[PDB]
Amino acid sequence: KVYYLPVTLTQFQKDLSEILISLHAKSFKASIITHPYPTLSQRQLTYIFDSNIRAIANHPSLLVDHYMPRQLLRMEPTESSIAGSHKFQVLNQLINSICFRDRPNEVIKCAIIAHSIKELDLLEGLILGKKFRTKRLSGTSLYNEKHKFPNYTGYSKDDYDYSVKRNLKKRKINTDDWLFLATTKHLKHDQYLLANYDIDMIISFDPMLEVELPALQVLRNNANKDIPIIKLLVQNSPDHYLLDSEIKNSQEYEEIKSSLLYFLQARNAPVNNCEIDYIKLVKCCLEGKDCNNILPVLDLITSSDSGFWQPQLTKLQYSSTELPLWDGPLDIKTYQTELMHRAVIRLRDIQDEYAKGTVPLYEKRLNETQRQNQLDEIKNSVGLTFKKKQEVEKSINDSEKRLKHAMTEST
Amino acid sequence: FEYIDPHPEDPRRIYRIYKILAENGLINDPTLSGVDDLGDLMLKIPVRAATSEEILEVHTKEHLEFIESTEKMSREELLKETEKGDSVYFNNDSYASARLPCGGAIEACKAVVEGRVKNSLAVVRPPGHHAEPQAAGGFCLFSNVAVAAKNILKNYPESVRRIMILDWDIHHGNGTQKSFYQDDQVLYVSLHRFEMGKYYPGTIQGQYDQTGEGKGEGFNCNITWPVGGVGDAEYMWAFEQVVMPMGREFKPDLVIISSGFDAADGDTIGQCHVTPSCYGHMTHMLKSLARGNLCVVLEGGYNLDAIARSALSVAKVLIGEPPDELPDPLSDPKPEVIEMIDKVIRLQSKYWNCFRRRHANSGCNFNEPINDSIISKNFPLQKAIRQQQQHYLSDEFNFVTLPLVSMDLPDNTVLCTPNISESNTIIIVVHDTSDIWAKRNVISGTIDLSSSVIIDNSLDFIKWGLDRKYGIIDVNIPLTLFEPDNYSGMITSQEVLIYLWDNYIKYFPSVAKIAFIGIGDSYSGIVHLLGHRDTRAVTKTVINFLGDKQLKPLVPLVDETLSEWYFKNSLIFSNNSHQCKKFGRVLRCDTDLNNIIEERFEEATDFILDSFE
Amino acid sequence: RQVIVPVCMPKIHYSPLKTGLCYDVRMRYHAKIFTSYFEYIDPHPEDPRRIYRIYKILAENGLINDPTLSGVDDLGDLMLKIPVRAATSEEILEVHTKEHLEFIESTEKMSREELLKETEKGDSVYFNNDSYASARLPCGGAIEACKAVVEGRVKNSLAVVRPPGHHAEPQAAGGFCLFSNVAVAAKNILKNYPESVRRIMILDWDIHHGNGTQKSFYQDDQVLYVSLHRFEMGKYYPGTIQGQYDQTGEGKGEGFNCNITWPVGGVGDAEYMWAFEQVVMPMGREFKPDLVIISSGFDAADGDTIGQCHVTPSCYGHMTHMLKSLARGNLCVVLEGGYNLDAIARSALSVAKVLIGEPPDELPDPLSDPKPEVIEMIDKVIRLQSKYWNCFRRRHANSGCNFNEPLNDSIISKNFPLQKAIRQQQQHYLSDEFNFVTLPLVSMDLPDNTVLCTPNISESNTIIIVVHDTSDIWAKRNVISGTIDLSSSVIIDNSLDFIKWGLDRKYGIIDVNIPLTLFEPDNYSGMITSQEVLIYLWDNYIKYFPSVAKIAFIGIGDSYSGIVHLLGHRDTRAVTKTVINFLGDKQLKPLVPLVDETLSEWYFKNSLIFSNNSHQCWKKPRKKFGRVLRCDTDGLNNIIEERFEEATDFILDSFE
Amino acid sequence: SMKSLENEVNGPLTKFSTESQNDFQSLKARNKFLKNYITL
Ligand SMILES: [Zn+2]
Ligand SMILES: [Zn+2]
Repeated sequence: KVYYLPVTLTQFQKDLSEILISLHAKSFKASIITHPYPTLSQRQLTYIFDSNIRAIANHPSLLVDHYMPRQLLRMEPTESSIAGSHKFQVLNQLINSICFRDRPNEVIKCAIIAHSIKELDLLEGLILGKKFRTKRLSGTSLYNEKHKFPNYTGYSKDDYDYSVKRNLKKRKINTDDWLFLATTKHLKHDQYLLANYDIDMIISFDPMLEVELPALQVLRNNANKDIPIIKLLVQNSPDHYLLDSEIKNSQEYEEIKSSLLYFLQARNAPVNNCEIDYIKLVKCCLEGKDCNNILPVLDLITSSDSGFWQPQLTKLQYSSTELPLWDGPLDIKTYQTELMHRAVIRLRDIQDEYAKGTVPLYEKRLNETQRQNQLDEIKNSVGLTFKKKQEVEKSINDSEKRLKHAMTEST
Repeated sequence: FEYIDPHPEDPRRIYRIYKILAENGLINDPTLSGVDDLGDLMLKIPVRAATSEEILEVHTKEHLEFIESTEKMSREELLKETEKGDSVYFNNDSYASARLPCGGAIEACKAVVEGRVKNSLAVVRPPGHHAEPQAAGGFCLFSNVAVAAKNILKNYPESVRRIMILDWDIHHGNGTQKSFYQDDQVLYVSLHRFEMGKYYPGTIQGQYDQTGEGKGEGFNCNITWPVGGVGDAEYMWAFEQVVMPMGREFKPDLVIISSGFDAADGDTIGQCHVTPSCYGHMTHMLKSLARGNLCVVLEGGYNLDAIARSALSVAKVLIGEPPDELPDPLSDPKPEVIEMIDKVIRLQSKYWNCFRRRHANSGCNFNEPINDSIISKNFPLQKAIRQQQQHYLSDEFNFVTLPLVSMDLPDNTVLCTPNISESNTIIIVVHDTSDIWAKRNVISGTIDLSSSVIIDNSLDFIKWGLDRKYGIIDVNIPLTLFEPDNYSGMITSQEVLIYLWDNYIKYFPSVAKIAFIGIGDSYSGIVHLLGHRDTRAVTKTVINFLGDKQLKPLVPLVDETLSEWYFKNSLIFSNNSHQCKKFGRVLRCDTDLNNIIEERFEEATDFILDSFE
Repeated sequence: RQVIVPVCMPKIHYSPLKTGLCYDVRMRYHAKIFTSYFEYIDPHPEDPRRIYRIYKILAENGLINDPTLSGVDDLGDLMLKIPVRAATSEEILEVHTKEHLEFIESTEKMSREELLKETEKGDSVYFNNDSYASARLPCGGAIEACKAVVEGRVKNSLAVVRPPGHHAEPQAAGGFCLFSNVAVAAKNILKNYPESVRRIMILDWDIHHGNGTQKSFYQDDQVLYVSLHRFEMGKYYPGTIQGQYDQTGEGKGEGFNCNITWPVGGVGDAEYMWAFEQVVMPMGREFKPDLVIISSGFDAADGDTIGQCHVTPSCYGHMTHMLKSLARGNLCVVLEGGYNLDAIARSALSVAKVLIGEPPDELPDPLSDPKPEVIEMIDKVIRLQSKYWNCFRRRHANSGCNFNEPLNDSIISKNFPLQKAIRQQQQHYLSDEFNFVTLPLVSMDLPDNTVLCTPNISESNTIIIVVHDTSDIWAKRNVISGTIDLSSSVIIDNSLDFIKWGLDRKYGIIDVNIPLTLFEPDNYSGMITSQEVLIYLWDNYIKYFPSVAKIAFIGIGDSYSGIVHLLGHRDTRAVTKTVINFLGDKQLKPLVPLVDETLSEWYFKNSLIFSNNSHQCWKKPRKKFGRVLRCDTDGLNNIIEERFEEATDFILDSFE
Repeated sequence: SMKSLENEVNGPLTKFSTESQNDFQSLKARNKFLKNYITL
């Protein structure tokens, strides 16, 4: 059972992919139509292109080619970490829904597969404090807890030792659902890595699992029911081309070029898939039905023309800066230096963008407060004049009474 | 034009608070609009409204569709839904301003918990402490603090797992209790008047004996002031004896004060005398409770100057000044507060551990019911005394019991001699159960049987009354029985005495020369039979052994010579160390309970024999 | 644009200021003169190596800006250095006699052997040639500290200052004290400022009784003295009558003096928490002081081999937090005691953290349920305090003086029986659903329902015996005033769970009750009665039963002597197998063997006794009592409902 | 959006140092922080 989930990018992800398009556009259009300064081939240029665009596809802080110091990484709140990409938002929402379900004693299992290592480290950093009996099947774990999986002499000369049967009545036990963490490198190196554990679903991070792997095949063969496999799936991705060529029922360079053309032609593809419930979906895949809650559209519509080849950013309120397209050759020092200070001037744009949008709300609050003060001052004066009317009524009626008596004596 | 009497939930209270805080050198914002540069002592936290995802966590779909539909209604539809609900009001301008409270609380709590700030004060209206999860109520639209707590508990399951929430608003926090009556990771405590229907809202979930349900049992505490009019020392004693020890017991990760200043001094709705210094001291202790994790939100408050001074003092202690001194320490609170506090400590000791072995409770285990069945090991003691005394008077003089049809009472509650209708001369004794003279083991709460000095003082009159061949009518009243807790010995004494005079004394063929003997504070029931009826044709005199109890005023209802005859025909012995016309001839005794009984048994029985002649 | 409120200064007084600090390198020269090598393996009852450790550890956590540990001015942003001055003679003379000053003026210029004679001569003190000015420096420095407090230059003051000054008398010196420290400073502020300070409360948590300052204000009202110490009337230092809990001031100083005395060494934190939240906060609020002063001594901390208590520094934090809450904010802390350096370092760290303003951390354990001697101690305190103070009245319901001369015993012939009642009700509901036979017993003067017997006991194979007194009575004191309500009391059955567990497995079940005799400290004649009836029932009935095997006995409370005497004066080990007893708190039962001597070993083998955690022992029993076990709770009910499973598992282990 | 890009560049940054503790933004209100991990 293989199901799919609609993922979009975010505003930050789209801006960073526009930055990479601005850094790769001349070389990509050329391929379509310290060190010696000759650096790399065009094949290496598009390898840099699709690898860094898949790095944008998963948590856009991954564009740094510098290891995490493994100190601050376990020292960050969940909200700012999932603020980078929508993938972390839907993944965190998914595991929070699968944790807070209704349970009799249900000790169901879970497993999460990543494609590479640093993604699994970010997974472990996100899932660290969360209430789950975890076990990392990859090296260099992060604060490893020892959840291990299933498969009184008062005097001399005497022996009563009730403490052995006593301590099973005071030792409280965990009842979390079980979860494991591994990469596809381990599954492709060796097998039977997951066949030991009777897992129940593969909510995998990677979308290109090649489902009939040998350990995965014996996993499908041993269990009683079919194991649901759920991948994350970005809407218009370079991987989405190969996944749509797979979605029915050298040469890799051609596939790379056609996938990148499907990506950049559908760069500003404005349609989106939304309204996904999670609880009914996990009820479907754990309780074993055809999950119709997923959106089955799975594919978008697309010779070589011009116009989606100059990079164009998002809309900015009175900032108005350009993208210089990098028309020329490349050195890795110049690559990272141009990327660095281009991100610097981009952050200067967003800095002035936020820094200017202050004072109209300020004047709005000023006028709103003066409006409200005028409002309740009017309400106070209304209460005052209503009290004065309610106090002059009595003298009106008494004056009417003495006019009556004046009329009697008049007659 | 009800502008002279506005409803006291209006937007300007927050403006009064913000005015005072700027007026005492805290805020450097002159214009009284929300800016970011506040100064050096505080930091303005921004605020965004609550999304649907966080607000559906505790509230249902139907309530959200209801509040979403009521945004753009008509005039008359909003008026009809305003009169439909229990003390609420809707508006065209109501929906987006009901999504900002939960957001403000959530942002204050997240800035505290993430360690961007020490403690947080969030002046926010509308209130959010009465609303049930499925329906609004009582000028509450969304239950703010429950939203915030559950949002922390999901969004931070790595540094927060236990949260203690206090409510010092004089109204009971109905919906926030109902949202957590099955949870175990959240503690709720409230202080309010209860009174069963007189004060808002007055339902069964405001009563103290509700403790929780299921696995969330023992995480809910209620302190019910039975009468309004409390002052400082009531709050101080309630904090010292209840709040702080259970707080130090629970080890909270986060403390949520849901403040409502409606019980302050100078109000009209609550009518108390709470000075702001008492608030300062209670916040000082609550600051001391956990490591400092305090969010402070607002619920009540219906008088501007009082809530101004109160929030001033709370801001002063939350920023770092010590709380100021009290107006009067020699305060000595009301005793019914003390006995209900003891009643709380009983069931808290049933659930917690910090009240056993320090309030004389480790003797019995209250987790089983006080039963007469063999399922529970505990057995009440009145059954044994009346059983043994019934067996004794059954073997000696074969005394019948008088059955009480249509009254839910035990069987041998009152006793008579057989052929009591043909007994021409009846003496009706109403006695109380005796007081014992032993030592109480102050830790365990138990007494020692070896030093148990117990005397049945009431029996001896029967030993006089059997010598005169008089008819005997014995009455015992149980002092509240400790089991039902709604019991009152007074009104039930009135029940049985009125029931006896109307049901059986008016049908005896040989009824003549009735005397009356009341012992202890039971005699007030005789007062209820003597101020409300006319028995003086058949009865002759009345005797009371009051002792050190307070005096009984007999006020007649049908005549006025009832009080004069009662002044003439009564012997009421009292305490020598009591020192204090319509009371009916109270007599100060000489030596001293049983000592005045053996001292004046002779004089009472000689007066009865002379009045009977 | 229109202004409505102007800008101005924050109209506060607390915390723009700092914490005043008194420290100097001049208080580390007065030292002992070497006598014997025992001082090398002795705790050195006052060393000068204390105050520099506190100053160093205060520098160690960024609270002090001094990288070189010397008396400097640039203390930092959180603390302010107070300059230190030695006192004049007049201020010491305000509390001390002139001849004491002449004695120290003699001691400043003595010889070596005269100094040795003076060190041996006095009461637990010592001297040196550099003792005069080093005694002149503390209190005047302390006089500086409160001078920064009342005049409001700082928030609060900490004066880490040695030698201590809470044992010296105005007449003579004692206990390594030369002058007073806190009494002289209090006198100096009272004399110097009778305008801003009108009442001073002083607290002592040194584990030794602060006798000297107690004497210095024993007849005054402007000083409220409260100390905490162990008493142990003769043994522990100083062990005088002035440290007793009934010393309540004198004259117009009546109702201004309070001792708290620990009966036994070994208290922890929650004793201190209980003592403060019960007692010192209402009395401190009732006194309405203008300044509180602390004579601190960390000798009662954990890890100290003098006082041997277990006060973690978090407890000190909660202490000083509540004491900061007591006054309006003015506060000064000096130091008296201390033997182990790491404990006083951690303690000083926590008290400095709170005195800057940080909240105290949590307790290392809140579940301790302190020792009952402290509870009875605080009751005996609150009696006399309810005589003098007022806020304790009617909350603990002492109701005035109420010192009760009755509980007279003269009408004891006329009394309710109360035991036949309990046993009769018990027999009633036991026979009502179990139909137990009231087996008779001739030739003894006992009540009828003394032994109750399972119907068809002759065919029953496995018979268990339960022996019990009349079960316990829990009552309720009425909280408003005084007495006990008897009607709101409860019988606590104790055997019935064992009886039901025996009945649902189809065992023979026999019960015996032994009433207690009146006005007896021990139920010795009751023990005689139990021995009589046990020997009787073993002879008359159990020897004659055809189908009988695997007998067990269930001992409860007292009257285990019946089973012990049955084991001793006969032999029945062929048919019975295992005894059990929950003693509780009575005296133990030695077994006398008469028929054999391997019977003693057999009694040690299959037997378990369960006692209190606070029994008279454990302060290792002899084998003639037979495998007692110290449970961890109190009361018979708690240990029954605690180890009921273990005992019933042992009984099931005894059989097949 | 600006907070996300700011916290991106303040984290692990790219190759140079051109533009590039209390207050502990990094979740350090230590109360059952390390202790909520099982530490065994
Ligand atoms: Zn309210
Ligand atoms: Zn000491």
